[PDB]
Amino acid sequence: DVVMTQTPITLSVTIGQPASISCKSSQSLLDSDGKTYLNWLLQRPGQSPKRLIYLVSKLDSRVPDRFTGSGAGTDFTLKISRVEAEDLGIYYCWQGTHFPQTFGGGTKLEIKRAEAAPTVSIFPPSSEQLTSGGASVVCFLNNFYPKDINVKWKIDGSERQNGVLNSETDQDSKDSTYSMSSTLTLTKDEYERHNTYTCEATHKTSTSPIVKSFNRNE
Amino acid sequence: DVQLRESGPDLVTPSQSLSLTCTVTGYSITSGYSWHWNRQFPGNKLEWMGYIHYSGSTNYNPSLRGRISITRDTSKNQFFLQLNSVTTEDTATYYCARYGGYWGQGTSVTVASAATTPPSVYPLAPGGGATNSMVTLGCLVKGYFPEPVTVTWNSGSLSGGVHTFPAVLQSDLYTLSSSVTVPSSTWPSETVTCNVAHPASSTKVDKKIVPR
Ligand SMILES: Nc1ccc(S(=O)(=O)Nc2nccs2)cc1
Ligand SMILES: [Ca+2]
Repeated sequence: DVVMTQTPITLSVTIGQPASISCKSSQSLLDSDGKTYLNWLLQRPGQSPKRLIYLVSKLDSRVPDRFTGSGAGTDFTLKISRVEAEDLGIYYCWQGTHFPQTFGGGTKLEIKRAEAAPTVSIFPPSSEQLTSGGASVVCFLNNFYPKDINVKWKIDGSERQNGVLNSETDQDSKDSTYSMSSTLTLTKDEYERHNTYTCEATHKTSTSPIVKSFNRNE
Repeated sequence: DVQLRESGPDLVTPSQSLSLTCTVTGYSITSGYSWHWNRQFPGNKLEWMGYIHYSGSTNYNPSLRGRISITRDTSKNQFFLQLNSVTTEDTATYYCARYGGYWGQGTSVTVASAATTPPSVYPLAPGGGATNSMVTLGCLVKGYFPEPVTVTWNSGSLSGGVHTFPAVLQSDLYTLSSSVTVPSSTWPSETVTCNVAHPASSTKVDKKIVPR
């Protein structure tokens, strides 16, 4: 297969600013018929791929002219003159000159917005769950930016590395924030041996960890 | 006005065959173009699998042995994927497609020997207090298989301040959570309920979130 390598791999851009993405092929994309079968596609979160550009620089008629493609041979570029909210997603290049057609691995465009502090909530395991022999402590960290966040759990003052599962949402279309859930799962008997459970978030919106906690005694 | 629509199973067992259907409308598959199956793996990478040409000939990616075939029913204007001997590596979103920028909505396929299993639904209610004008409640949905589950809150009348998180694997089954944020003036004085639907097991669970 013809390798298609995209750069950069992720990109954060402010609405109204330009962006550029590069695609490099392991060999020339010129077909013997003289055309160069290189396309660019966008996939918005939870949707299908959409075609932006075909034959290197032709604009799909459903797509606005803020998108332009250039290049030749093995080197190709997509440019966005001016980024809009709707341009959030993953961009892919594609070649259909050589068999089998190949796609590049994708470039993720995120919308840069103002820093936003997470709203952090902590929840004790339900009694229902405890009857299964298991216990899950749940921590929500909602509507924050930038995405990078470190969440640490403590039990009676000590960091608990294992038993933690995290899930992140994709960037929100209305306010451009991210949210995350972190879950500490223990056995009921382990859960019932300790008093203080804490979720601590490190995030650039505070100079200390953002902390929520509860005590099993109540 | 070309549209493409994939359909077929959510879940296939390892070693079995996967069969999907693409129903094409607004254009006849015998009148031109090649008609393709592609797939997207977790991690977002895309592979072309094969096509059926309008003449009826077929071409397949070398990477899929002879374990892929594509056929068609020109009377119903449908073409079909069959992938045999499937493995965990074939777990993916499958898209039918045509040149000119036309893709189906995609259909997700998991390949596992794990059994369909209905969810437990646990309520998330806060410990012993804070002042603030908004409160966050949630639901924990645990130990179901396969994807998807739907979560709504009070039958959907609460949609505004909701976050439902992508499911994660946990002991070979899925666990997700959802949170909802409402005015403290309304809870606990009014009921908030999470409604959970797991279609694979034909289950709906309502869980009321009760204080303490
Ligand atoms: N299999 C497949 C691969 C890419 C595409 S396209 O949406 O980029 N549209 C195209 N138009 C021309 C060539 S590709 C469609 C189907
Ligand atoms: Ca060729």
